[PDB]
Amino acid sequence: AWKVSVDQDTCIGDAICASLCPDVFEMNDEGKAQPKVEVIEDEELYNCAKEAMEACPVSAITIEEA
Amino acid sequence: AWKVSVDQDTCIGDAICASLCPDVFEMNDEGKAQPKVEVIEDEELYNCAKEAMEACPVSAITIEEA
Ligand code: F3S
Ligand code: F3S
Ligand SMILES: [Co+3]
Ligand SMILES: [Co+3]
Ligand SMILES: [Co+3]
Ligand SMILES: [Co+3]
Repeated sequence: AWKVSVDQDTCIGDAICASLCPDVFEMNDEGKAQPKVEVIEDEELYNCAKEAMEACPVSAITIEEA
Repeated sequence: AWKVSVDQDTCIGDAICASLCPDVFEMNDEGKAQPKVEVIEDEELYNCAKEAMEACPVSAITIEEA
Protein backbone atom coordinates (compact mmCIF):
# COMPACT_ATOMS: atom_id res chain seq x y z
CA ALA A 1 0.00 0.00 0.00
CA TRP A 2 0.91 3.70 0.15
CA LYS A 3 1.53 6.27 2.87
CA VAL A 4 1.30 10.05 2.49
CA SER A 5 3.10 12.73 4.48
CA VAL A 6 3.34 16.52 4.38
CA ASP A 7 6.41 18.29 5.71
CA GLN A 8 4.91 20.77 8.19
CA ASP A 9 7.95 23.00 7.76
CA THR A 10 7.81 23.22 3.96
CA CYS A 11 4.04 23.53 3.55
CA ILE A 12 2.73 27.07 3.09
CA GLY A 13 -0.99 26.36 3.11
CA ASP A 14 -1.36 26.75 -0.65
CA ALA A 15 -4.05 24.04 -0.44
CA ILE A 16 -3.84 22.94 -4.08
CA CYS A 17 -3.45 19.44 -2.66
CA ALA A 18 -6.69 19.50 -0.68
CA SER A 19 -8.37 20.85 -3.82
CA LEU A 20 -7.30 18.05 -6.17
CA CYS A 21 -7.40 15.31 -3.53
CA PRO A 22 -9.87 16.26 -0.74
CA ASP A 23 -10.14 12.61 0.34
CA VAL A 24 -6.41 12.47 1.08
CA PHE A 25 -5.55 15.98 2.29
CA GLU A 26 -7.15 18.39 4.74
CA MET A 27 -6.13 21.63 6.48
CA ASN A 28 -5.09 21.57 10.14
CA ASP A 29 -5.05 24.27 12.82
CA GLU A 30 -1.61 25.48 11.77
CA GLY A 31 -3.12 26.17 8.36
CA LYS A 32 -0.99 23.50 6.70
CA ALA A 33 -1.86 20.36 4.77
CA GLN A 34 -2.12 17.05 6.58
CA PRO A 35 -2.81 13.50 5.43
CA LYS A 36 -6.46 12.53 5.84
CA VAL A 37 -5.73 8.78 5.93
CA GLU A 38 -2.69 6.77 7.07
CA VAL A 39 -2.93 4.29 4.23
CA ILE A 40 -3.98 4.35 0.61
CA GLU A 41 -4.81 1.07 -1.08
CA ASP A 42 -7.25 2.34 -3.69
CA GLU A 43 -5.52 3.03 -7.01
CA GLU A 44 -7.58 6.18 -7.70
CA LEU A 45 -6.81 7.86 -4.37
CA TYR A 46 -3.19 7.06 -5.14
CA ASN A 47 -3.65 8.74 -8.50
CA CYS A 48 -4.89 12.07 -7.17
CA ALA A 49 -2.43 11.96 -4.27
CA LYS A 50 0.39 11.69 -6.80
CA GLU A 51 -1.38 14.41 -8.76
CA ALA A 52 -1.23 16.61 -5.66
CA MET A 53 2.42 15.79 -4.97
CA GLU A 54 3.14 16.99 -8.49
CA ALA A 55 1.16 20.22 -7.97
CA CYS A 56 2.45 21.36 -4.57
CA PRO A 57 4.40 24.57 -5.27
CA VAL A 58 6.89 23.95 -2.43
CA SER A 59 7.31 20.17 -2.78
CA ALA A 60 6.05 19.49 0.77
CA ILE A 61 4.43 16.19 -0.27
CA THR A 62 6.14 12.77 -0.42
CA ILE A 63 4.64 9.28 -0.92
CA GLU A 64 6.00 6.04 0.54
CA GLU A 65 5.36 2.57 -0.85
CA ALA A 66 5.72 -0.63 1.17
CA ALA B 1 12.90 10.84 -8.10
CA TRP B 2 12.89 7.94 -5.62
CA LYS B 3 14.67 7.18 -2.33
CA VAL B 4 15.25 3.67 -1.00
CA SER B 5 15.69 2.71 2.64
CA VAL B 6 16.17 -0.46 4.68
CA ASP B 7 14.93 -0.81 8.23
CA GLN B 8 18.05 -1.95 10.11
CA ASP B 9 15.88 -3.49 12.82
CA THR B 10 13.70 -5.55 10.46
CA CYS B 11 16.37 -6.74 8.03
CA ILE B 12 17.64 -10.27 8.73
CA GLY B 13 20.32 -10.40 6.06
CA ASP B 14 18.39 -12.59 3.63
CA ALA B 15 20.20 -10.65 0.87
CA ILE B 16 17.62 -11.40 -1.83
CA CYS B 17 17.51 -7.64 -2.46
CA ALA B 18 21.20 -7.31 -3.38
CA SER B 19 20.75 -10.36 -5.59
CA LEU B 20 17.92 -8.83 -7.64
CA CYS B 21 19.08 -5.19 -7.49
CA PRO B 22 22.87 -5.19 -6.86
CA ASP B 23 23.13 -1.59 -8.09
CA VAL B 24 20.84 -0.42 -5.29
CA PHE B 25 21.53 -2.71 -2.33
CA GLU B 26 24.73 -3.80 -0.58
CA MET B 27 25.59 -5.59 2.66
CA ASN B 28 27.06 -3.54 5.50
CA ASP B 29 29.46 -4.58 8.26
CA GLU B 30 26.49 -5.40 10.49
CA GLY B 31 25.36 -8.06 8.01
CA LYS B 32 22.25 -6.11 7.00
CA ALA B 33 21.10 -4.58 3.70
CA GLN B 34 21.89 -0.97 2.93
CA PRO B 35 21.10 1.22 -0.07
CA LYS B 36 24.35 2.03 -1.89
CA VAL B 37 22.59 4.96 -3.58
CA GLU B 38 20.64 7.91 -2.11
CA VAL B 39 18.46 8.61 -5.15
CA ILE B 40 17.04 6.63 -8.05
CA GLU B 41 16.17 8.61 -11.17
CA ASP B 42 16.64 5.78 -13.63
CA GLU B 43 13.46 3.73 -14.10
CA GLU B 44 15.35 0.48 -14.72
CA LEU B 45 16.92 0.68 -11.26
CA TYR B 46 13.55 1.72 -9.87
CA ASN B 47 12.03 -1.49 -11.18
CA CYS B 48 14.43 -3.96 -9.62
CA ALA B 49 14.33 -2.00 -6.35
CA LYS B 50 10.56 -2.51 -6.43
CA GLU B 51 11.37 -6.08 -7.41
CA ALA B 52 13.45 -6.55 -4.26
CA MET B 53 10.99 -4.71 -2.03
CA GLU B 54 8.35 -7.28 -2.94
CA ALA B 55 10.79 -10.18 -2.49
CA CYS B 56 12.16 -9.23 0.93
CA PRO B 57 10.87 -11.84 3.43
CA VAL B 58 10.59 -9.42 6.38
CA SER B 59 9.39 -6.33 4.51
CA ALA B 60 12.41 -4.23 5.51
CA ILE B 61 12.46 -2.24 2.26
CA THR B 62 10.46 0.91 1.46
CA ILE B 63 10.57 3.31 -1.47
CA GLU B 64 9.56 6.96 -1.25
CA GLU B 65 9.11 9.43 -4.09
CA ALA B 66 8.96 13.20 -4.43
S1 F3S C 1 1.89 24.08 0.31
FE1 F3S C 1 0.83 22.64 1.75
S2 F3S C 1 -1.32 22.98 1.61
FE2 F3S C 1 -0.89 21.37 0.07
S3 F3S C 1 -0.29 22.33 -1.86
FE3 F3S C 1 1.63 22.08 -0.83
S4 F3S C 1 1.15 20.53 0.81
S1 F3S D 1 16.13 -9.15 4.93
FE1 F3S D 1 17.60 -7.44 4.46
S2 F3S D 1 19.25 -8.24 3.22
FE2 F3S D 1 17.65 -7.61 1.72
S3 F3S D 1 16.13 -9.22 1.46
FE3 F3S D 1 15.29 -8.02 3.11
S4 F3S D 1 16.45 -6.06 2.99
CO1 LIG E 1 -10.55 20.31 10.34
CO1 LIG F 1 7.11 20.65 -8.10
CO1 LIG G 1 31.10 -3.51 1.71
CO1 LIG H 1 6.27 -9.40 1.35
